[PDB]
Amino acid sequence: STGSATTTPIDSLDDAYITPVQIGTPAQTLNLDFDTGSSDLWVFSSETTASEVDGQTIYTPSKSTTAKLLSGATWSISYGDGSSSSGDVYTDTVSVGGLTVTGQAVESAKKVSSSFTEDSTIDGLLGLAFSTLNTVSPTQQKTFFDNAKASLDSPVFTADLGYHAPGTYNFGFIDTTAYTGSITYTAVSTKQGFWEWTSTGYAVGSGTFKSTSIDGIADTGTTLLYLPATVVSAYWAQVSGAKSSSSVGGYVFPCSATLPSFTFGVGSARIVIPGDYIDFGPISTGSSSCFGGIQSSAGIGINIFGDVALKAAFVVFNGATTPTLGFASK
Repeated sequence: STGSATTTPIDSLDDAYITPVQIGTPAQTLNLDFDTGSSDLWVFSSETTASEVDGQTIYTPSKSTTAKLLSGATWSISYGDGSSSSGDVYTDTVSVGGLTVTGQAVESAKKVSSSFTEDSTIDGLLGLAFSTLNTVSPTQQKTFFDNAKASLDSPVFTADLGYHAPGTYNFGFIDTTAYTGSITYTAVSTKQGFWEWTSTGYAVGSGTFKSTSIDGIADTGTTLLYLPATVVSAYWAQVSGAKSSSSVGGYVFPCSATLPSFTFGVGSARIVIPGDYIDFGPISTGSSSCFGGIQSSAGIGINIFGDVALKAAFVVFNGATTPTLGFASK
């Protein structure tokens, strides 16, 4: 089997991407944030505290003939941005772009933090990291990909995120028309439950490539590119007027400046992030100060190849017995 679904930016800045997902019988379609940095499929629901729902589409298990309470199961998650949610668990039929899993754990939110409430466009998350990070207790549950894997033509999914445009998540096949050149594959460590890999270095604009190992995660659920402070400083030093603002909480730059590209290494290959991808617009409406899309990972404790980086590539998440990551230009 295979599946193919279009993923759409939630706003004009590509702050996140939503993908339609069918849950239950008859289908209830929710727009979920596909997140390769976490491993819970959770949704706004009929059980979510009313004051914490503000425009989202909810899953109502009682209206699904295939929904079954996973008795005694609870879940609770906190994300790197300080957001959180928690609740109980059902199993139900879940389909993504034609690909169907029966008995998928669908984690029903009883509580969500303000960040989620305030984002009317995201109805929940669909985690695509390794199932070892799944928070369901007492019995850890498998991700949608893990459950689908054996049925897939090939045990892979791919992320092809658009710049200010829709893109595609595919399951079970590699669309050879979707990228240029070849796909370069690189080793993955699953020891922390992430799609963790080591970039071979970087360049800033037309500058010479610096060979240096950068360990980080491929995370579709994180907006920006978070790299070591040395790397980030070298980038913004090439932008006139750029500075790190403690009050804003990262690097900002005058919107009149031109941003250089940023290149990162995948083995001997190179992915180029165009300068425009690194512009996340005014810090506040009407401001001439713009927020940068490359920020320091210092104090996160891990480097994150988020959407800024990933949307410059066609990315293969290979869930073969020994997982790997593939990157191609497009």
